[PDB]
Amino acid sequence: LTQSIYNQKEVTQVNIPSTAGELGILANHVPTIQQLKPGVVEVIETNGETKSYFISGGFATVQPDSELSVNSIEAFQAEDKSLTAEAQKNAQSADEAVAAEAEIELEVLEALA
Amino acid sequence: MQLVLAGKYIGAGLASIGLVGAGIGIAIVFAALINGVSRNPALKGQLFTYSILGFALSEATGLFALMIAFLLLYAV
Amino acid sequence: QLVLAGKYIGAGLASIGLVGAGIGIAIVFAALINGVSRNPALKGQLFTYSILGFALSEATGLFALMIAFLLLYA
Amino acid sequence: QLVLAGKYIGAGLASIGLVGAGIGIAIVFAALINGVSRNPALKGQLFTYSILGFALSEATGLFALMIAFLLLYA
Amino acid sequence: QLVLAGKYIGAGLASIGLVGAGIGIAIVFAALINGVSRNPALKGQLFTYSILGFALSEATGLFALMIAFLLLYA
Amino acid sequence: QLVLAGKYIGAGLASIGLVGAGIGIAIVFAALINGVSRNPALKGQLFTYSILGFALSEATGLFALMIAFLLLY
Amino acid sequence: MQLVLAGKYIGAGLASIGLVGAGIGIAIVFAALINGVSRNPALKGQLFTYSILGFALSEATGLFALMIAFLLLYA
Amino acid sequence: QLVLAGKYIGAGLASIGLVGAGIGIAIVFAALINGVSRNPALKGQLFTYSILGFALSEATGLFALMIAFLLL
Amino acid sequence: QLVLAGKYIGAGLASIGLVGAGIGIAIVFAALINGVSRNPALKGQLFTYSILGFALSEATGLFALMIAFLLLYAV
Amino acid sequence: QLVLAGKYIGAGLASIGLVGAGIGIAIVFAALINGVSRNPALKGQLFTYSILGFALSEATGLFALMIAFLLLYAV
Amino acid sequence: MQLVLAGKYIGAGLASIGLVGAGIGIAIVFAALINGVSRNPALKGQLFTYSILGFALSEATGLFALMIAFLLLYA
Amino acid sequence: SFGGTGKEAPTFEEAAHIADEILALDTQYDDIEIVYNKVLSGISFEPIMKESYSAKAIEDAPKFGQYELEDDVVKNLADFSLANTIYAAMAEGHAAEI
Repeated sequence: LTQSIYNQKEVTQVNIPSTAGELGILANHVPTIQQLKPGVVEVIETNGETKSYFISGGFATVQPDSELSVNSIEAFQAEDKSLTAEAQKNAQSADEAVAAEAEIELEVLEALA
Repeated sequence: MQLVLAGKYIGAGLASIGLVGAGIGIAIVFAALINGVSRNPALKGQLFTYSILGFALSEATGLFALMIAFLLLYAV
Repeated sequence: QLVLAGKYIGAGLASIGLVGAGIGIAIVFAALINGVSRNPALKGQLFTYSILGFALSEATGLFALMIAFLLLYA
Repeated sequence: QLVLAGKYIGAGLASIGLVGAGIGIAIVFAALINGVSRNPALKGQLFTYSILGFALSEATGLFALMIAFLLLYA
Repeated sequence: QLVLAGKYIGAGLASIGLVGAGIGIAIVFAALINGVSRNPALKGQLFTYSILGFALSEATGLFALMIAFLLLYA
Repeated sequence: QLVLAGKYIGAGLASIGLVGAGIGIAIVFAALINGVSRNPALKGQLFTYSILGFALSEATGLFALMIAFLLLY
Repeated sequence: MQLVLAGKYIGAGLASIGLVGAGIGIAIVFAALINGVSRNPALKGQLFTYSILGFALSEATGLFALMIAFLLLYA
Repeated sequence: QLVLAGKYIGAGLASIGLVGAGIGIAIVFAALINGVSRNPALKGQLFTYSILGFALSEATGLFALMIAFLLL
Repeated sequence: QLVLAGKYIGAGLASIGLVGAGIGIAIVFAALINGVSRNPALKGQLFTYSILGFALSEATGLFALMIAFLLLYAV
Repeated sequence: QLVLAGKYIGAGLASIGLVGAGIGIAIVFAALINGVSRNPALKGQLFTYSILGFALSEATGLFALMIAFLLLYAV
Repeated sequence: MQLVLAGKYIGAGLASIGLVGAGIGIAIVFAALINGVSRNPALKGQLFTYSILGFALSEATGLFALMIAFLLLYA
Repeated sequence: SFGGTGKEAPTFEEAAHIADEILALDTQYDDIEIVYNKVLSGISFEPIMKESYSAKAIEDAPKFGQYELEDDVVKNLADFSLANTIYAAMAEGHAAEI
């Protein structure tokens, strides 16, 4: 990604917001892979240390190695909007030129946290 | 009226076989409620008011079957 | 008695035809919950198809309940 | 007396042939929800097939309900 | 009279043999809806197999409706 | 009398076996339509394989239809 | 009075056929629970409150078919 | 009379055992297409297993038909 | 004689309710095998849930066995 | 005579228990094709587990054929 | 007494229908076994023990319908 | 063929502006191979030919059954990997240039 955060050393606990619904991959999980949707992502170290990230797309390749892989475009902490309110209204109102650009930019703001 | 009472009791037990549709039914509703929330959890408060809707509609069907069964015992 | 036996046995066998409406409404609401959970933006349109799917499934059971009411009171 | 009994026994027994029309219409509209929730652009097309799906499904159940009426009259 | 009592009870039990047509025709437009949903450009082919498939399941429903009419007027 | 009445009741019970054939013939296209949709380049084989699918299910439905007719005539 | 009591014991056996819907019912609820926790273990404490509400309403239908058989036995 | 009538009622009751062959044999054909559609290279193998799944499920239907014709 | 026959016929009709337990227990364990497969990290939790769910589906078949045992041994 | 009639009726009612075998055999083979199509490298293994489930379901299918054979010729 | 003995054999054939739940039940266990052993072909020793545990309690519901069937023939 | 690629360090937005154009012309090839330059210790460049699997090839795999995609789109797996091979080729070949 534009940033690189996680090594592949130790098994950890992570949740994923998939297109088949928000799931959870722990330990020797089945190589279940499908595209993720722009939403919140919860990551927790051992003993319950609270962390968080964000995802704007990509898959989550899993192999019987007890280690999860995740790729996206955005990967920052949650701590890191009047212009978006106009960009949201400007997306709601689109003419005959392909609207598709309008709807997609609002599905990433559905998290809003 | 010996055959009358005997008919009131066999048909009443046959009127309880219609409770299978409600027994399987309510399960299928809550099956999708679990298998739907387990996917997208943010739709919890939404699908829960819709799992409580299909339940009362399927439970009322078994109520119709239980109505006939309770009518043959105490009425006509 | 033999006249009254057919009114009671058959009317109890009439609610056995209510299994389809009991499972039916569920399958509609099941795919409804299973479908809206996958695409929440289509919920309003799927509801007009779920209410329609439940009413027609209930109607087949109301036909069985109607025969049960007749034998006793007709 | 014995004939009139059998008319009403099979009257409620013919209403059991409505289970298939109960679960049936559901499966049509359940697949409609399970099919539309995946592809929204195919609503008006599959909606004409969902009507054709439930109509042929309930018409069968009406044939079983038809016998129940034929047993009551003649 | 004992003979006629068996013509009208068995006719009510012969209509339940059509339940499979109520669920079977549902599976047509359940697979058809689920078939068009997987690929919209296959509506011309799969719909011909749906009309063919539903006609095969409905053909067995007439057989249960045939014996029931052979037990009423034949 | 009772022989004639039982020969009519058993015929009405033999037609219940058409539900299995009514569902047996059904489930066949549930994979045909859903199999061609996933891969249209196999319609030539999936159709031939689905011909014997309902044929064997029709045979089980033509056996109960045979018994009921043996009790009618 | 020998036939009235005989029909009392026949319908009570037919009233226990309604327990099939509760047997398959409770299974379907816990089937979604096991298949729901396996996909999303984070919703364990949430679906567990729906798995209780699920089978309790499905078993209640079987308690009605069980209620009739006892009314045909001792009443 | 009572013997002959019980033979005719019991014969129609023994034909209900063919319902299990209906749903049964159909699943073997349904899983077949569902299994070949996902992998067309496994046609020659699973076709020899679909016949096995039908003949053993059809032989049970002959036993249900045998009892029906032992009463007739 | 007429009562004793109604006790025996209905006793076999009361064993029809065991079908709901046969298909029921299967679906629970089928969800267990399918659930443990998709995530073998919760076998200690899915076993605690499968047994807790199985003990409720066998109860319905137990009631159908109870009435079947009650009929032939009740007055 | 009235016993012989009940022996004939009960024989046809005992063959209804073969439905669980007819549907049952298929559901096992439904996973046999499913298991091979999802992973063709498990044909020699899962085929032994597909006949295993077939035989256990067919073993209980003999009982519905055994009881029906006891009513027409054994007694 | 012929009516009692007839109803004894009638209920004996109606009690064998309860084996259907075990016939389909044992199948669904292998329907998920071969499925799960093929979906995640890495754990056979774990899921195989739950497949025997499931079919045993599923066949036990059929043995109860077999128990009643024997009590309605020689008791 | 577009010019104006290497004015600075290439970004991801310019990869989708050329990768989708490969899919915009025609589908055609199922044997797409990318040619870039490997770099080790910055001593010299390396002439090789890397390969990018295609949808038909991706699905036709002898040992693919270990994955359990929920019957979703397998076509986007190639376009996501192809547009990321280019970004992996416009970075190691951008180091053999320096």
